Amino acid sequence: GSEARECVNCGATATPLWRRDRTGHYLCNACGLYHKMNGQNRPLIR
Ligand SMILES: [Zn+2]
Repeated sequence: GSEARECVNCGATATPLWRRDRTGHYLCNACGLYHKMNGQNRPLIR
């Protein structure tokens, strides 16, 4: 699978708009919210 992009955080490949950061990643939307206010990386689980 992995058709569209894969959110480096949750793998969400159905986001409305991707966005890379200093690491050039591709979060889906809420996974970057932390880097926006907290600035740190997102924990998540895998
Ligand atoms: Zn995500």
